Formats: sequence, structure tokens, C-alpha cells
Amino acid sequence: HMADGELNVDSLITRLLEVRGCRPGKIVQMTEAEVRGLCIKSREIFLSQPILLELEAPLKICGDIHGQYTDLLRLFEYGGFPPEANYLFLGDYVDRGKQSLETICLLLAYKIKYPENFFLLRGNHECASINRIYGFYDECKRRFNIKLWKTFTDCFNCLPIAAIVDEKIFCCHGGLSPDLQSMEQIRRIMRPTDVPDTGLLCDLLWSDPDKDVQGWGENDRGVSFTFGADVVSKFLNRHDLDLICRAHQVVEDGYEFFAKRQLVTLFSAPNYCGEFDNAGGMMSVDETLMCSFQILKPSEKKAKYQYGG
Amino acid sequence: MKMADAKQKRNEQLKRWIGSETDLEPPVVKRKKTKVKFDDGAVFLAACSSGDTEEVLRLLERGADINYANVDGLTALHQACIDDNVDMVKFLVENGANINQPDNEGWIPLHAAASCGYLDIAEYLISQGAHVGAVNSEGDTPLDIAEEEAMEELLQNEVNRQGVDIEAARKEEERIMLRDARQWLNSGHINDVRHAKSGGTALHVAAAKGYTEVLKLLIQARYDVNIKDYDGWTPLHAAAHWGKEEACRILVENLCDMEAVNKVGQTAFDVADEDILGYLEELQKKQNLLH
Ligand SMILES: [Mn+2]
Ligand SMILES: [Mn+2]
Repeated sequence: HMADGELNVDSLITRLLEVRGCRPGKIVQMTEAEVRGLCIKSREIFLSQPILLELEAPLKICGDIHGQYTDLLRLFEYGGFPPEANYLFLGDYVDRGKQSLETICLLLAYKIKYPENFFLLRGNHECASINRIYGFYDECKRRFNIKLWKTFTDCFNCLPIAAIVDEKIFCCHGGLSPDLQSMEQIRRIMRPTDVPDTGLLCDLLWSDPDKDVQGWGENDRGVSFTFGADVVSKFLNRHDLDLICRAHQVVEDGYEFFAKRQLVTLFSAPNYCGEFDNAGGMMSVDETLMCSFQILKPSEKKAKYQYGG
Repeated sequence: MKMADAKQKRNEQLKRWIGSETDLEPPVVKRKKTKVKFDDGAVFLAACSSGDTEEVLRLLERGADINYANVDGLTALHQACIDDNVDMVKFLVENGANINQPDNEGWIPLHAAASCGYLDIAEYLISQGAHVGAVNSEGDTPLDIAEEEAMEELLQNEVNRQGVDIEAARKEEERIMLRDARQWLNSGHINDVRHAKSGGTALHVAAAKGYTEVLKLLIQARYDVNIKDYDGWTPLHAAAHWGKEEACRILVENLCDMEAVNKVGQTAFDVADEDILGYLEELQKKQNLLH
């Protein structure tokens, strides 16, 4: 309805959904001022909401997307385009994939349109430190300039770090931290901010689960650590939580349980990097907390027909 | 201080965790609030995975379809075989497991064990009534997929032992399609029961499998050469994808809209991902000099 600001999300969201049906990699053209607008408008909404989101079921949580726009569109076509359903993405929207720009813009756009039904957390690829090395920088400078990139940087720096659904499901891109004892440590976190090579915030965006590990172990990623199922239990038993939802790691079926269904990993980028042949995941959480999984098989993975009967 | 950083900071970090709530009793401490639950399928399909034979029992005892299967159609048994998890395979069968349940690709647990060489399992299944003549999408039976001598032998001496007509099986599908195609063309009433899953049609099965005769006979019944399945594929998208050359020629000779697009946005040439690619373009150059 009439009036308001400069950015017309309606115009952008639309143009962005227009390539639905067009060949993948088909570009959604737009003004750097519309992109820069998206950044600043969303950035302002993030800062206006907690760093530790306190959300409420029902909602559909998603894992990494890594610029795989064609697939993200497919995710929404499955769980329903906003505001049809409540969404909570766990990070890693850029790098690797072909369309980080299309992907993030749409996400941010929706964040603006439905700021109370749409949420984005920060993935480890939401740090200039690394998406500079993994393609997002090049995809920006390729279609715009390094400054547009820096504007995204200022935005990512404002993203929330975690979310707690109905007070029972702790969500974050990476995982746990030997520093995380009280949620309050999250809440007292300055923003805008970057991501250190070490620290509580770095752990949340980096750490990983490892059955072969008991307590705290080192991480083959060269940063942060890894945690055993016992640490997961101590955590939950502590804050009285039921589940720890996260992404960060590629999992064959889109999702994967750990520590006896105490923790789950979601990855929503089908056939990631074309290297692996994994499916994409998406967890549905209704008002009861009845969690189910909607899977997204790699596209172009057509199953040879059979007469049927 | 530049490298000690990452290493020492993390260390002088784990340290604090020591006195920290690493002491907080590490079990389950099943609070009076296990409010979060997971779908039965997800929970069942997985309980078997780890191997908690025990919990599967309760899950079944409570009411869970033993023949539940993931997106690829794999049952709790298929996976069991794929993991040479002997004990489970038997547990599954002894608890009601459908021993011949096909996956979304026509693969029954016997195909799995066969293709993987888990002979001890192939033996168990075959003895518990497994169907050695089952054919999959590519027209193969466990025997065709057995690429280990010991395996091939067992299956070979099993097909010959039971007197199973192999080709009979590979031909069964096409065979039927012909009958039906004849009945429809003849009477003049198409009675094609679109396949519940893929939303594809007999025109698609004809093209994907390269059943030249059934196709020609199908077109003559005036069946829309440009029908799309739920994925948005054309009877050309298939004949091309799986590379059935002559299947494409037929599709073209009847003015098949070659410019058709995939629901994800691909051409018959696009998802025709396999080899032939250039040939189509030739036929395309002909779908003009005569029209
Ligand atoms: Mn990650
Ligand atoms: Mn990632």
C-alpha cells in the first residue's frame, strides 16, 4: 500500500522471481543503487532486531545455499514463497555458487518485505575475510564494483548470530563454543562487527560436530574446533534445550542427526559445487515442534520412466 | 602472536572451559520437556541406519511402516544391504520387511547386494524368496549387475536353477506397451494411466527406453508429442537425455516442439546432457527444409 521509502522491494522481488522457468544462470538485472538500497535497508532492520533472535514456530529452517539461486527458488517453490510460510536461513548465501547476487538480494528483499516472518543468520561466508577468496568478491566486481561489495560487507556485519525457537531449538550456522556458557554472551555482542580467527562468535560460525571426538577437538578447517556428542548434551542439559539446528557441513540427504537426534545439520544446496551429489534439506517446524524434512534432490537428476502397473 | 594467535588463543580458551560447565552432568537428563519430535519416517528410516535394532522394535511396536523409504525410494532394507549390515537385513525381513520392494529406479534389495558384492546377503535374500528376475530402469536384473565372479555364479546358477526366463523379463515392459498402444490406436480411445510419481506418460517411457515401435504406434493415436511431465520434460527431453537417437528422429518427423523448456528451464538439447547432442541439431536443420 501507498507511500514510504526509496527502495521498491515489490519491484525487485518481482523482477527476481521472473527468471523462474528461464535457464539457470539467467541474470536478474538491477541498479547498484537498488542493491545498495537493499543492503542499507536490511542492515537497518537487523540492527533493530536482537543478535540472538527469539523466534516462534511454525517455521521452515534452511541450511547453506551458496549462491545457488536456481535452487533457492526451488526451495521456496516447495515450502512456499514468503509470506506463505515463516523462514529461517542458517547462513552461507554467497560464494561457490553461480548467482550469489541474485540469491542474497532476494533473501534481503524478503527480509525487508516481511521483517517479522523472514530471518537470516550469519554464515561463515558472511565475512569479507573469506567471501573475498571464494567468488562473491569477483561476482560483485564483475557486475559492479568493490564498493558495492563493501556495502554488502557492512550489511553481513550486522546479521544476527543465533536464534531460539519456542525456547527449545538453538540455531546457528556453525555450532558450539567452549566459551558459550550463557546466552547473554551472545546478546552483549557489538554490531556491526567482523569475525575473528578465534572467539565465541568465530566458533558459532565455524565449529563442527565429530562423533570420533569426546569433549573438544581440533578442526581440520584450520580454525575453531569440533565438539563431541557429550558437549552437545552438556549444552542442552544446561540451557534446557531440545535441539541444536545448524548447517555449515554438506550432508548427503539434506539433513543428518547427531548425538542421538540431539543435533541436526541441514544443507540446502543440492549437488554442492557440482562436486558432491548431495540433496538439499529443509526442516519444517509446526506449532507443536513436530519436525519433518522436505528434501530437494539435485536438479537434472531425472529418474528414468517406468510404465507403472 | 600472528600464528600463536589461532593456536594459543584457542588453547588458552579450552582452558577456561575446564572449570566451566564441562561438569554439567553430560547424559540426557530427560527433562519433563522433550517437546520436540521428528516425523516417524525420519526417525524410523534412521534408527535402522545406526543399527539400534532395539529401538526399531519399539518404533515398529508403536506403529511404523517397515517399508518406509526416503526420496530415492530406498527402504530400511535397501540401505541395510548397501551397508553389508547382515544382521539388520535379517532383522528387517524377520520383522515383516517386503523383500522385493523396488527403489525409485527399479532396484530391489537383491539388485543392491548383487551390485555391491555382498554375496552372504545375496544368498540370504535369494533364499528368503528374493526375486532374481526383477528388472530395473535399465532393464537389468541382479545377474546383469553382478560384476564379481562369485556373485555372477550364484545368480547364474539361480536363474537357471529356477528356470527364470531372463529376456522375457527385459521384454515384458516394452511388450505390454505395444498391446496397450495397439488397443488405444485401434479402438480410438487413449487410456493412458499417467504414472503416479514422475507425472510422465507412456510417450515418455517409449522415448526414454527407445521403444521405436510403441512410439510410432503411439503418435498414430494422435498423442500430444509435446506433453510435459511434472518436471516439465518433453518426450524429446527423454529420448535425447538417455540418448535414444532413432527415438528423436521419430519425435521430429512429427513436428515435436524442439524449443520446449524444462520447468527449470532447459531445452531438449539442454538436458540432452549425453553425447549425441550434435545429431539433433542436424535433424533440426531438417525440421525446417521440410515444413
Ligand atoms: Mn559454512
Ligand atoms: Mn558452507
